[PDB]
Amino acid sequence: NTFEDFYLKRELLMGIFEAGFEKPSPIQEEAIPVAITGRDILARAKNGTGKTAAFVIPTLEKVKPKLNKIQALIMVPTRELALQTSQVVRTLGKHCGISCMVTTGGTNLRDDILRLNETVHILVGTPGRVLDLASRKVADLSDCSLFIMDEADKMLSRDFKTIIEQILSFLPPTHQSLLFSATFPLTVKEFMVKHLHKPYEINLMEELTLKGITQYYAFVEERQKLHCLNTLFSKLQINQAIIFCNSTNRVELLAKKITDLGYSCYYSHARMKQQERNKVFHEFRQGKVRTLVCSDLLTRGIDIQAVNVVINFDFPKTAETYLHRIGRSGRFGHLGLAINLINWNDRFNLYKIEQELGTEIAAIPATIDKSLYVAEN
Repeated sequence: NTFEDFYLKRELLMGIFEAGFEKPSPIQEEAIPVAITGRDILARAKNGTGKTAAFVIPTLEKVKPKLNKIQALIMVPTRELALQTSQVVRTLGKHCGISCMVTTGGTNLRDDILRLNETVHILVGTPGRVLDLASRKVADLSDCSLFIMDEADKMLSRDFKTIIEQILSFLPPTHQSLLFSATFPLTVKEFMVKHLHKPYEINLMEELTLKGITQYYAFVEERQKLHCLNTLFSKLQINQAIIFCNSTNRVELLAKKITDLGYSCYYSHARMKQQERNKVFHEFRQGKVRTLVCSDLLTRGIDIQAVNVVINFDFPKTAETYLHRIGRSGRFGHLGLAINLINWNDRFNLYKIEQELGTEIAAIPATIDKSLYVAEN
């Protein structure tokens, strides 16, 4: 339940806890052990899920302060992401005795060259600039056995992909590569096959499945939504449930209302600090409460096994969002229930999402068969 579990350097744990980090995000929890193993990683990651610390923590663990060489290279497409990355490195690694340098475009090349006169353990930078410094022989990447790409798709388009390959020529032939990307077009997939060794893959499916999820809709007006939900919860045999709303404020308001009715729940939304969201994920997965009200998931689709009922309190506008809410990546035998609260204004999107996803969302029956969503799990 804590970063202490990962058996990390005392000094690294100090920086983690002093930075207000406590419980890892799903991507951090999965990626950290894998990176410590020495595996290559290819990970679909979205923003606001703590992907930066997922690679920075293993980097700080592996890097040896006593060796006066660049041991990790973190590639990023923009200066803004370089600065966000170095902030995490210097915060989490406050007590580690490790030195980080940023090198990007839109800065004085001269100042980066003289900085390299002094010790750099972790180099964070953009393709053009990093290649520039490597080719001039100012940045010595001969011991740089850890290679990281953050937003790999942006740096693996046709006008950047050759630059990345040229940078890899300066690394030791044997290196670990951790790549994180939101999308996986042809050029990205080609690079991965060529330049990763049997990578551990996180969330790479591409299209979530609705198989085993029986989907219904209850026609309601806005004022009925709470009472419809209340009625359903009194009748359904819920293990755990997740309820989606379309705004962070509606998340909070609904959570308050059901709490007042006496339902055990947490809420989680995108305006919360990352670390507060991680806390909810862990305690909800532990089964400390029955219900999670949220605006979205930290994970890609629900992967809490005990959730057998999912409610769209507000119906989404697009098929993409519907699928991300109701679809899943693994456990293909799983059976669950999804109920959509549909007002008059959702009528078009209802038909549109059914069509685009090639799925059925039938009118909710008076009684729902338990075989559709209750197992001996």
